[PDB]
Amino acid sequence: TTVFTRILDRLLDGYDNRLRPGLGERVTEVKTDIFVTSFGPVSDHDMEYTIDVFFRQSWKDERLKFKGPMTVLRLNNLMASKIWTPDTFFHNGKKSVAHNMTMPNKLLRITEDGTLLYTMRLTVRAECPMHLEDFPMDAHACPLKFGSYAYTRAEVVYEWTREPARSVVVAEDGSRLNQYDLLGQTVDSGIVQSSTGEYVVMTTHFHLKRKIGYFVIQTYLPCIMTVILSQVSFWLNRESVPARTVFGVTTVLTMTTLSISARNSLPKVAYATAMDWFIAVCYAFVFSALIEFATVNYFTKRGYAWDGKSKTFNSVSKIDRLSRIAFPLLFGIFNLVYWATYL
Amino acid sequence: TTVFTRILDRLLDGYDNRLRPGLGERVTEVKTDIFVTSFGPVSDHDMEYTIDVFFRQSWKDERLKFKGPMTVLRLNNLMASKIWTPDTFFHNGKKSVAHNMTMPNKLLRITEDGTLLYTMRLTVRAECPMHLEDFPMDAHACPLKFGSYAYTRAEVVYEWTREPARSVVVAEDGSRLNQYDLLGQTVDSGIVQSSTGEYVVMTTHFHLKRKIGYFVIQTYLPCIMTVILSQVSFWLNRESVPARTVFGVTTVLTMTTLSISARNSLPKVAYATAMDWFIAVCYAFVFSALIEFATVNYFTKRGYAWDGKSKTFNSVSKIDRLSRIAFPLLFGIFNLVYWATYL
Amino acid sequence: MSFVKETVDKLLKGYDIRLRPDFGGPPVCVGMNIDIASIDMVSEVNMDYTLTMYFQQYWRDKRLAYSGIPLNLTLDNRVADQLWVPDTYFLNDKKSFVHGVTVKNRMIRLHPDGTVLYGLRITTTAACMMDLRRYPLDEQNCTLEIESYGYTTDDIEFYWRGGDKAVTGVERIELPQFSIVEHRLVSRNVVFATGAYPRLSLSFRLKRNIGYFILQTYMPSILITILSWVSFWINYDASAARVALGITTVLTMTTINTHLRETLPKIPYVKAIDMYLMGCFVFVFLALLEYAFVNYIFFGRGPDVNAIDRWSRIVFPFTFSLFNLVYWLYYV
Amino acid sequence: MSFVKETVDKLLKGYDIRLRPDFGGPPVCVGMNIDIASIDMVSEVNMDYTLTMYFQQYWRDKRLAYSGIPLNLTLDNRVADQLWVPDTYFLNDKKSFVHGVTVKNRMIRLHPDGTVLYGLRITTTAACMMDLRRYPLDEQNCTLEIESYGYTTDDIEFYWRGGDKAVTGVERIELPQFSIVEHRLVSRNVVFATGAYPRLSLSFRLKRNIGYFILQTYMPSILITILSWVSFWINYDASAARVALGITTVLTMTTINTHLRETLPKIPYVKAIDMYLMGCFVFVFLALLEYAFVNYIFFGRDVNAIDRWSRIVFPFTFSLFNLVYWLYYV
Amino acid sequence: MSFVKETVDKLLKGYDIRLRPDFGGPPVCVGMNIDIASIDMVSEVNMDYTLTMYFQQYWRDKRLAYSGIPLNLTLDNRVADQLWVPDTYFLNDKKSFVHGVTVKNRMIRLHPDGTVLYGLRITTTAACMMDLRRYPLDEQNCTLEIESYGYTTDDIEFYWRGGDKAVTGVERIELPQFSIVEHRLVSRNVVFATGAYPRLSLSFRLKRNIGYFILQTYMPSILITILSWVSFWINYDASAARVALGITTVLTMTTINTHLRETLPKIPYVKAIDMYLMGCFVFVFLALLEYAFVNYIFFGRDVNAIDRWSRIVFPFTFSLFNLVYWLYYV
Amino acid sequence: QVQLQESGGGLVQAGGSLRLSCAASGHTFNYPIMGWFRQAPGKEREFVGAISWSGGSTSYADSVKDRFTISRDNAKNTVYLEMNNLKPEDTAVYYCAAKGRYSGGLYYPTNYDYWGQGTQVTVS
Ligand SMILES: *[C@@H]1O[C@H](CO)[C@@H](O[C@@H]2O[C@H](CO)[C@@H](O[C@@H]3O[C@H](CO[C@H]4O[C@H](CO)[C@@H](O)[C@H](O)[C@@H]4O)[C@@H](O)[C@H](O[C@H]4O[C@H](CO)[C@@H](O)[C@H](O)[C@@H]4O)[C@@H]3O)[C@H](O)[C@H]2NC(C)=O)[C@H](O)[C@H]1NC(C)=O
Ligand SMILES: *[C@@H]1O[C@H](CO)[C@@H](O[C@@H]2O[C@H](CO)[C@@H](O[C@@H]3O[C@H](CO[C@H]4O[C@H](CO)[C@@H](O)[C@H](O)[C@@H]4O)[C@@H](O)[C@H](O[C@H]4O[C@H](CO)[C@@H](O)[C@H](O)[C@@H]4O)[C@@H]3O)[C@H](O)[C@H]2NC(C)=O)[C@H](O)[C@H]1NC(C)=O
Ligand SMILES: CCCCCCCC(=O)OC[C@H](COP(=O)(O)O[C@@H]1[C@H](O)[C@H](O)[C@@H](OP(=O)(O)O)[C@H](OP(=O)(O)O)[C@H]1O)OC(=O)CCCCCCC
Ligand SMILES: CCCCCCCC(=O)OC[C@H](COP(=O)(O)O[C@@H]1[C@H](O)[C@H](O)[C@@H](OP(=O)(O)O)[C@H](OP(=O)(O)O)[C@H]1O)OC(=O)CCCCCCC
Ligand SMILES: CCCCCCCCCCCCCCCC
Ligand SMILES: CCCCCCCCCC
Ligand SMILES: [Zn+2]
Repeated sequence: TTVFTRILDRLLDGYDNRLRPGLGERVTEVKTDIFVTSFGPVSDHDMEYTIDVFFRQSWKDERLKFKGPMTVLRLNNLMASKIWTPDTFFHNGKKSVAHNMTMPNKLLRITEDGTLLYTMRLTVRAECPMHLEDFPMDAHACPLKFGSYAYTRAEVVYEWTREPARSVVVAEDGSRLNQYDLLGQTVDSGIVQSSTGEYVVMTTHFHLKRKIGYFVIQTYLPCIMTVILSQVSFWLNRESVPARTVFGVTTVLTMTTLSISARNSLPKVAYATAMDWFIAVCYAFVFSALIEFATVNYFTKRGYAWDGKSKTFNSVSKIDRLSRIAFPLLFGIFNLVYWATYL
Repeated sequence: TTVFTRILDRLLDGYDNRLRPGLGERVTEVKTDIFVTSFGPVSDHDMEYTIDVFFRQSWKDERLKFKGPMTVLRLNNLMASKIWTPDTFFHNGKKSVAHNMTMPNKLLRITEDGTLLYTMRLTVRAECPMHLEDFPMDAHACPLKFGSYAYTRAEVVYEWTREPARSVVVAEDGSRLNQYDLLGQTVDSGIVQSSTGEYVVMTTHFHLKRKIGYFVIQTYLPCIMTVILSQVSFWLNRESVPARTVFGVTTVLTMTTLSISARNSLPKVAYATAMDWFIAVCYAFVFSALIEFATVNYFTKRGYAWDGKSKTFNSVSKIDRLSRIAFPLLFGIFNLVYWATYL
Repeated sequence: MSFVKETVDKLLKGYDIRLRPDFGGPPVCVGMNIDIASIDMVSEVNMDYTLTMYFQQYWRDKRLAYSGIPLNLTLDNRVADQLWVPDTYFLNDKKSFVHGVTVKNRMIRLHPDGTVLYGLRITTTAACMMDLRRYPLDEQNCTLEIESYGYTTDDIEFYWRGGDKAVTGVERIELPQFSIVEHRLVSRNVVFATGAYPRLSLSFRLKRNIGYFILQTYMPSILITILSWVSFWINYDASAARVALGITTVLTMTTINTHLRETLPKIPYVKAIDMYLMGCFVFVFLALLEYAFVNYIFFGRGPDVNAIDRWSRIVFPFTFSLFNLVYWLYYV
Repeated sequence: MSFVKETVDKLLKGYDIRLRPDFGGPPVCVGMNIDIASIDMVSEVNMDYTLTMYFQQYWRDKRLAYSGIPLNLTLDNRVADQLWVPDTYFLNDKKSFVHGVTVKNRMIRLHPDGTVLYGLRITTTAACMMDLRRYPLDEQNCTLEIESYGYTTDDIEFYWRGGDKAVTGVERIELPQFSIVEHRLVSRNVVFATGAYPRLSLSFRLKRNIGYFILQTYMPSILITILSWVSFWINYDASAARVALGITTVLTMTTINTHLRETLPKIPYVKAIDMYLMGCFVFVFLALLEYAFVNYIFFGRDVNAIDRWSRIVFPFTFSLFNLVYWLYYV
Repeated sequence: MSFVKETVDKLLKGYDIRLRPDFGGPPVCVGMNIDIASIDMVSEVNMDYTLTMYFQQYWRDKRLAYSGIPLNLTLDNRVADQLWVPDTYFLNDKKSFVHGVTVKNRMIRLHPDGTVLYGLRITTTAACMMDLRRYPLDEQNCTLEIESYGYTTDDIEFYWRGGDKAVTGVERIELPQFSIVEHRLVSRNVVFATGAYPRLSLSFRLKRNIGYFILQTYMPSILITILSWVSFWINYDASAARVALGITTVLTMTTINTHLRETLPKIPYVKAIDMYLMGCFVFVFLALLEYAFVNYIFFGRDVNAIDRWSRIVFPFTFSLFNLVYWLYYV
Repeated sequence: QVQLQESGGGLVQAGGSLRLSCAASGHTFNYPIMGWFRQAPGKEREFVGAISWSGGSTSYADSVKDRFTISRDNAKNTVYLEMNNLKPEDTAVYYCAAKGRYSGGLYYPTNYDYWGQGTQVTVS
């Protein structure tokens, strides 16, 4: 124990933690990898996603070489704060959390050679800009970028510990998504220029695709059935004015109920998504079905219907006879164009 | 001011704040009283309440005796953290705030005898489990328990400063409740046994009673008037089939609108309360009224009503004549049984 | 207190927190028990629950053994910062904190043999993946995973102190929406490339209560569907009555479904509740569509009618019963 | 800079933050002035408002007197942690903080004669018990109570530094739902069994804007109630038309009433708006009953008289109901 | 390596952080530039917006000049606690923080002459008082006020570093509901009771996207209004049909108005959308009220005359209402 | 920008009353606080009064208090200065000024962005 204890007290002798390793001598190379324990929920309203990770960083500091019985030292949390570590941050982070229960969820190890392995457990909220034009049939690439806040690429460079594809690992039970499928990810790195210089940026994109089954049973199917129900009025006799007026006006109120609820589910954007157009067209169809009867009723001559046992009677409207074909056909065509366009 | 300054330095000379007063010698007796500045809002959804208090604790520490011109000493916040104070906590607390604006809202006074008076201004959120089966006619006793976190009754014992009833005082204007009436409070003390030992617990129960006038005018009366309206249909003539079908069906939709909104006010609990049962019965009465007319119409023969001058005409349905009595009476009986049960 | 002060100061003189008990020796065994205070919230949207508990850890440290005092020394909680404690953490916790009013809700209690009792009052929001396909008839299994951040089983070993009696307070938990059916304690050693790591799991089985959904969702939907069948008993010539009945039931059914979408916890995929509401919507849709057929055959193709209604008076009640049997058998 | 550096080190050297100025002598007089930044929110559900302000305290400390420098030393905010400051707190304050970006929003300014100026930028949520019986025609009075924690008037005194001008920035307040009608400053001593404690109170009176509720609540209810009277002008034998009108007005009125319950801030007791909506609901309920009586007295057993009578009584009684309502609430 | 370590030690040896550079001399000039990472929320309910930016400050501190090191010293951000930094704050911010994962997002870079570059990553919620009379056809102007808390213009002066290029990233911002039409940089002095203070203002002009509201809010109301005129083309004697159409379109209009969440029910004062929805509500109200006259003036006592004119007046008057409305609000 | 023009000035006998109107057009919402100043023949501009956007709040100079009042009409974008019990000292050019939402105190002319060409009021 004494041999182990002496090394720790000796390590920070003359060590300046305000200076990065190899200052003014070379570039400090940081090898990093991520293990995503759970790709947390994605928020369309906030355009952000949560991600729980074990963020791992490795680099070399010659000032921390040591000799002794053991080849690896586990520094204390107080010791870890006495030495220089990379100032890695997330470029698109919104409000991240470093877990501190029951102790700080961090660990810093030192090998005899001066190699530091540094791990921490983080919950990161990150920005994921979403273009919801094709909603609910949209896909997104949510990014995760990080790098040094203060050190330009001439000072600190980041790299992946192994092949970039094998450096970000997601747990098999990590997907905590209700409305998305995690198709996969791509891992890259590059350079970013800002007002303070050029910096190395390590990037990861999570490719997400929205599940559509919810919206078919909630929005599309009821809307389609309401439109079908508005056309069923064309098959009622023209003399039943109160029945076909109630049919048409109340189908309009049903579309309004469906149409309003569909938007309340949408994130508060101010452009027309795919579902907006489908609802608008369904509204026009149901609107046009009641306008059609206004024309049919305008040419009905007799207020009584055929009595079943035959005095002249109204003929079946030519507006109704054609509408029985034009309305189903036009709506059918609109569905092929809509569903082929977006799928 | 020198005499005052010297005493402060001498007090903490050799004082060990890791050891409670009388450790291994006697039982520390802490005298507590509470002044409730405001009994904050109660959240039925979260099943918690807020309470703003001046929490006062008094005990004796012979290690802090002194002699000087004064008899009472005020300790700075830095000085207060240098001595031993009870580790009091609230058992049902959820998240509590010790106010720090502009300075820490604490005060530690020491008398030459060695007695310490220690007051702090706190805002406490506490768990108040509620049995909402009688909602909106339910009453609750929201508790507030506290004691030592680490010291068993063999080490620290809590007592109320004066008569337990008079030790907790609620400011006259301190009731900040919207839907409750603070009937009163009962102050008790006892022993609670856990896995670590026996501990003293001080308990205070605030008895709340929900104000019902809101739900009478928002839920009960509209439901009662809609049920009455569904029965007015029995008095229409049996030949007005469209009117009595529209009458009965729209009262079902009106009840649905009332039922949907009535449960929004209720906390999102998965069991049935007293307001749900009242609405379910009103739903059944409105549903049955429309089924009543379906049976009346089945036995209607002539499609024309009485002409008003006198050819035969339908007779007033015996189902209607009986339904004009049975339906009002059965609803009347349900109300007496319902209200006498819950009031 | 003079003798105790000497003993306490003696133990901490030269104490090295950076080194574990029996450093370089047999792994230190840390016994744990939990006293659950409440399970505050269970949110399907966030897929997590909030848990307040008293979290105790027991281990023996011979560096802290003391003799001559027949007492267990409870020390001011701030002394915990001067001792070595396990690097225990909750693997699936999202947000957690130690309560801090009036002081930090923390306890250190030494024992003559060196046993250390270290207790915290923790409120932790823990991630719980939920399978809500059978909602509201679903049963959930939420867990709490306890692991050592740094050490392996060569250094530190976990066990439930008291076996199945380690966790207490479950029977007193009340949830407005669920009921605790069971809880289990599991001890295991997860294996990675680095090595074996201690793991303790506390899991609860939650069975959702059904009373609210029966009265609020299933019962209203059933009654509206039965009401739509009233049209089959009205004369075919009463077009204004049967259409108003038929279309108003369609409107009523959408009102239930659209309003029972913003109140419910926004789970965007097809659940059991969605299927039942959709099925009832189809039945009222078909009941209205039936009269269109009745009207057309008489008025349209007239230049039979009672057969369609008479047949509808049986098939619709029968098929709805068949639909209900399949639904409840499949989901129960 | 060294001369001033040694001048400052001279002041703090030997300073005792644990003793108030003029310890054991006359009470230290603390003047206070507030520059109000905004009232961000006023919530009826929680019954409180959020206030941002610059809170300034001004007193004299002889131990901080410095000579030779003809300037008022503006120092770094971190020097505030090395001086004595008053233990002022806000009695009705639910939650508050000092802004901390980029640095802690705190100011210390010394003067040669030992006078200390101490400014803090504070956002505080203060409890305001509201009487919402007349809502939305209600007028609220929300205060801020300033008090000493552990001093009596024998040790510390409070006053509004500048009289009625001690508080500025009231014209900056822009509440969408209210308008500030008035504000007052009160200085008083609160006497308990333990002694007398200085108290300062700042209070605002708020008048709620009614225009939104005219368009959103009252006007739709009036037009629906009038629409229910269209039944009285239709034939007594148009049962489907008159029942559909009456029953659909009832459904429309419930829709207005139930959905307004969701948009408004959930105050669970009877208010002025509740009494008006229930009044209009009863009127449309009675109009539908009027036709039931007309239909029954004809087919079940004059008829034109009841409609003629209803054409006058309903509009007249509704006007009387409005007259009684607005006088009793305006 | 020790030579650099020794150099840094010399600078901080005896360094006084309570005294600004050139204390008592000319004011220290602080230059600022901002890189805007994103604008996240722009809420009308809270009348604020969130802003994540990289905030840089440049000033010259002779006490921090060093020689013999031909490099700019980027230092561990924890050295910022050992230096004087401007007491800059955002005068209109509601709540803000400096990001702290994995470490505090803070940068200190020195230059040989003594220039200090102090960068922070800040997310700030700033108050933006929005004018919602013309909503959703409204244009907003949101500002960010940057001011010194304690120091007057005699001590500290601000300037945008790089002129109008001092703020970058605005072109990249995407808002779900607005478009950044323009942004401006202003520099001025504000005079208070305690003296003049330097001010830097950054402001944006936001134009709301109107296309969405046309399909969601305006179009459905327009169609329902046209539907209510179908009554004028039905026989006067079809009382059941015309009342059902009239009262059901009134119900539909209430349905649209009640739970159209794009109406902003949480902000209670009159907006342009409110006027239009009530304009359409009045029209459907009158279309059903017109039938009371038509039905009465036939059965209660020309009958085709009222319908004949309504077929023109209602379409014509509604277009006149639309013309006046759009011109007034556009 | 904002454009301000004052009106209503003239000659009034001492002890009488007068009303001044200030008409504002432009981005009046960006400059919600309207302040009234007066320029004596020899002295500098002196603060007279101010009024908020809603108009429920107002402030006046000590000497001018209890004689002058300020009212606002956002519908017509006009602020009025009802002056009562006029005195010979009140003779001065009364300016109308508009202040931004974050411009400091009311009594300092430098904090107001836009000014009108003040109408003249002389008391005999
Ligand atoms: C609630 O609010 C209170 C204050 O009202 C907070 O407590 C204060 O916290 C601040 C820090 O945030 C304290 O300020 C510190 O004061 C120290 C005083 O030094 C004492 O000891 C030395 C040495 O014996 C004596 O010479 C001296 O006279 C004093 O007796 C300073 O030393 C500190 O400066 C150090 O840290 C700062 C900041 O990093 C550095 O800039 C300095 O260089 C130096 O390293 C510091 O100024 C203040 O004293 C506290 N007040 C009290 C009464 O304790 C609470 O923290 C707050 N609670 C919560 C939960 O927020
Ligand atoms: C959102 O709304 C805000 C108001 O709330 C607008 O802010 C105003 O912006 C204008 C510019 O568009 C500012 O006006 C400019 O002020 C500059 C600084 O003035 C100071 O310094 C001068 C001396 O140089 C002093 O006289 C003065 O008192 C100040 O101390 C001026 O330099 C500018 O002058 C320019 O125009 C004038 C003519 O008006 C020319 O004579 C000059 O040569 C020069 O071209 C100019 O006056 C104004 O101060 C801002 N107001 C506030 C309250 O900050 C935002 O512009 C708006 N946002 C958007 C995007 O529109
Ligand atoms: C939104 C639709 C707008 C349509 C606007 C259309 C407006 C328009 O001009 O309509 C006129 C007519 C309506 O025909 P419809 O069949 O409805 O009405 C018959 C028609 O009026 C005959 O002329 C009558 O016989 P007669 O000889 O007078 O004795 C006959 O009386 P009865 O003997 O039976 O008692 C009526 O029933 O329609 C077309 O010709 C086009 C049909 C295809 C239109 C396809 C439209 C999709
Ligand atoms: C939910 C209701 C369920 C009811 C289930 C069904 C119950 C049931 O049996 O209904 C039919 C029957 C008749 O009802 P109702 O009076 O409507 O029908 C009359 C009846 O059919 C006569 O026989 C007819 O005369 P006639 O002989 O042809 O000359 C007469 O025609 P007309 O001379 O006017 O032209 C019809 O109007 O009702 C009862 O006896 C009430 C039982 C108590 C029901 C009490 C219910 C509260
Ligand atoms: C303080 C509690 C007040 C509760 C008021 C409840 C009133 C219930 C009245 C029920 C009347 C039913 C009449 C049915 C007539 C057909
Ligand atoms: C956006 C402008 C829409 C105008 C609609 C006018 C309809 C008039 C129908 C006669
Ligand atoms: Zn709704």
